[PDB]
Amino acid sequence: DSQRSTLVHWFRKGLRLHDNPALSHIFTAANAAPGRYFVRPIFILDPGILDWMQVGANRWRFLQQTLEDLDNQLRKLNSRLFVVRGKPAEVFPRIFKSWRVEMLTFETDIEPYSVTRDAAVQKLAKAEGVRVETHCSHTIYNPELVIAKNLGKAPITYQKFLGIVEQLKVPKVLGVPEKLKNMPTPPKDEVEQKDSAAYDCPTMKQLVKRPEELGPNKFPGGETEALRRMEESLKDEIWVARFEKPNTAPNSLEPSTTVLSPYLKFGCLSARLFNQKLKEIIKRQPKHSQPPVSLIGQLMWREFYYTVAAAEPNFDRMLGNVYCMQIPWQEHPDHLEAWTHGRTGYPFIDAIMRQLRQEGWIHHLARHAVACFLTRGDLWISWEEGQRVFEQLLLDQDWALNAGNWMWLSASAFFHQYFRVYSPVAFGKKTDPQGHYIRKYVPELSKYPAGCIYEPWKASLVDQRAYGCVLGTDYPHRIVKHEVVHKENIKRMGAAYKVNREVRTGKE
DNA sequence: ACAGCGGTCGCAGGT
DNA sequence: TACCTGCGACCGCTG
Ligand SMILES: Cc1cc2nc3c(=O)[nH]c(=O)nc-3n(C[C@H](O)[C@H](O)[C@H](O)COP(=O)(O)OP(=O)(O)OC[C@H]3O[C@@H](n4cnc5c(N)ncnc54)[C@H](O)[C@@H]3O)c2cc1C
Repeated sequence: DSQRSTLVHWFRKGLRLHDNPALSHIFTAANAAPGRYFVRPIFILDPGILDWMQVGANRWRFLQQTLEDLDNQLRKLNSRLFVVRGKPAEVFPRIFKSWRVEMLTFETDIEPYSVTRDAAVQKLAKAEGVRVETHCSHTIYNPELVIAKNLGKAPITYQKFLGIVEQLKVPKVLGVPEKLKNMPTPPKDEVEQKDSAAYDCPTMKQLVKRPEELGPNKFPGGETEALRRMEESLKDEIWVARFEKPNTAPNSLEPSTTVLSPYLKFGCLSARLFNQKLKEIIKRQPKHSQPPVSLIGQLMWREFYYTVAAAEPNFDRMLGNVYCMQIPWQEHPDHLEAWTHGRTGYPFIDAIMRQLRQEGWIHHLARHAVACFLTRGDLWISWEEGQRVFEQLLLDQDWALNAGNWMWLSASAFFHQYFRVYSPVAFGKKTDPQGHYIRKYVPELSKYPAGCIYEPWKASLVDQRAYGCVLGTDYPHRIVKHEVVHKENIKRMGAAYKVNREVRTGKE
């Protein structure tokens, strides 16, 4: 066994055992030749990034929990997880040599950083004689294949995208890999010999530098929770079958949607498995919704954005971004700060920004409200600033999804009906007329009657005192006047669209 | 050509 | 309940 070669699976996304072709392939190969190989399933953790402010504490905790679950599940297959601290550039040269790696597998990703990181790894592997097998299992459809089927271009409308993907085959969804047979623990490398726990899963203390930023642990990380949560969602087949996104509440105290996004983002849940389960249900339920508003339709939106994103490295910026309207957003530092911390003076907006910071998830339409307010609706601040804040706070932060939906909300791409503007006062009332959600997340306003809790500036000073919260003292004065600025911004939007039109027809 | 259709998720005021 | 209309006058696709 001093002569064994090592098979490595590199986890980045795809933090699950189920439906993981890259992982299954390694386990299958090991069991094929019994005394031949050692198996190392690894996650590479750069210990310097633990302070990167672009990752908030709630998301670190989710990753910590996820790695622990992944180690637990691997232990059942007579394996374990190896969390190797460092950067791939230095880690791979060392372990290819140390472990005598024969093969390396991972799930592909389309993000710019990942494309260049993986090309580097492929380059090293090729030069060092390591075979590399990659798999597209993060999405149901391979963006490269969609773009190729569409003659070299990513489809820019959803219905056209659907028309392409129904021409594509959907791969088989796999189970969990097989238990390893006759597999002693690998020999310690030089790092392990110095410290036996060198590759153990990180503790909370090691991942979470700022525990004071942690909120209630409403969505625990890992594949186990992912499947449990999915199964609980799929249980009411009528709800599943009749689901229409636009009719779900943004302010219900309990989520009106699945809340599978963080699990889909990390790959704790396979999108292909979830797609498969939904199809089985739709087949059973004669009365059901269809894309774009159906539950399957939502998975297809995820697929849609991954595809437009895969063709555009600047997807997360305005400048140099092929899809994006060039719009003269403004710098408004004080306003940005107030929006970021849920101190705009609009209680609905503030409640949402507060839930997001505290819990790491807010409903899609709650994201609409704050994203509209920040950009074209009210503050006239760049969607890129909003994206930055969401990136920090969201458990489900997803490069492609965040960028795509921020462009949609700001009417920069995909959505163009800018005359439709969410009211920070009116929008939430439809689903929460008593303002329970505001009372919860903005407790200072909790005694305000429903008749002015969405618009506290309507309360006289004697009323404010009776409610125990005086504006400008206990809660902020509204930063801008929606009824004025949104009308001026609609005009700004039309003006920018016109400039973009000229430029287009001008390139001809 | 260039107008007409459809477009995941607007508001306010109708009935 | 769950539509309907005016507001002003978007885009991408289609033929
Ligand atoms: C400004 C803005 C920023 C966003 N940033 C992210 C993000 O960083 N990461 C992320 O996962 N979602 C993002 N979303 C999309 C959407 O709001 C979330 O995916 C959804 O709220 C997740 O909740 P759920 O799992 O209950 O969704 P469900 O309605 O139960 O849908 C199931 C799954 O379908 C996918 N899905 C649903 N809606 C969308 C959508 N609009 N776009 C793409 N996929 C979707 C998600 O994977 C979701 O988990 C953003 C939306 C907006 C408006």
